[PDB]
Amino acid sequence: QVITNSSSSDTRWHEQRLPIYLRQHVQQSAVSSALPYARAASLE
Amino acid sequence: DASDWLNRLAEADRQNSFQGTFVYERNGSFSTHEIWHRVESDGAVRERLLQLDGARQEVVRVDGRTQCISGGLADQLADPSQLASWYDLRLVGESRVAGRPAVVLAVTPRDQHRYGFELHLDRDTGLPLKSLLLNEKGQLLERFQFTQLNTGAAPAEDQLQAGAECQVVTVAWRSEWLPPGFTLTRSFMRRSPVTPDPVACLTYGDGLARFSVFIEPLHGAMVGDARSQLGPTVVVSKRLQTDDGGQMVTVVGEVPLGTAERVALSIRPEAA
Repeated sequence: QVITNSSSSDTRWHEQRLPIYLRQHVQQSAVSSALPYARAASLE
Repeated sequence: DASDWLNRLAEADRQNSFQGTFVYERNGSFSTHEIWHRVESDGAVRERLLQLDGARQEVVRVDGRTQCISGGLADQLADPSQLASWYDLRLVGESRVAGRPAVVLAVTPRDQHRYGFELHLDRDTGLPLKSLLLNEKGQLLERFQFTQLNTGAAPAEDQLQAGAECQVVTVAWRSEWLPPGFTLTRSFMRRSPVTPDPVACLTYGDGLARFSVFIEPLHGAMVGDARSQLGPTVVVSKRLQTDDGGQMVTVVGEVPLGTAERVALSIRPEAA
């Protein structure tokens, strides 16, 4: 979902990192209360 | 009074056993879940959550403690008293949700740096029936809503037992700017998903919204901005000029784009 941006060098760099950091934020927020769980479950 | 309803909300989860089904929706995802919530005689909360559509994602909690959790929710796992300072809390009327009478609370930001909520609270118990996350223009970013809530009678013990997919289970950086009411929740180190490099993590919250900051070394590389959005969750990455090769600062959370950007551009190394 990486926007983007405009540089194939920069897209490849960010695409290997941003999805993982996104997942970490949402998953950790769910374990720290049904709404946070639901956001985590919406991933993938 | 909205303050009183939010205090009742804060305690409703320890004073009520219940079972129910709810939906969660954002741009790009719609899903149904079931919850079983038992308050034991000592006041401990035992809770099971199960996704009803698609994969059987599951978590079981005993008070704060995750007893088991399915793998797809765990692969990246490493108090409303002050809320009125940053949000205006307003009782705006009455509603009906899942066939039950509710009160409507508007939780409106007192600045541009966070999102507001429309909260529908069950009249009989104070439990949340509906939570709508709204942006600055009043547009819907996410919907959390019960379709049935069965209160009073406690879930039977068999309903609290999960299935097989439920698996039994100082950073030298700071922000120079935060929106009012946000405070550091936690800081820790992880490793880059790609390289050997350590990545610093800082997490922040105001009691309602959370965001996380990731700081990753660039080793002199020319890598530019990035941004992304997943429903209410924004992602912004901005390069930070440093004397150690530059860093990429990524901010992820349920805050407006401009807040994540301003945080990302405000991250600084700690000085001796």
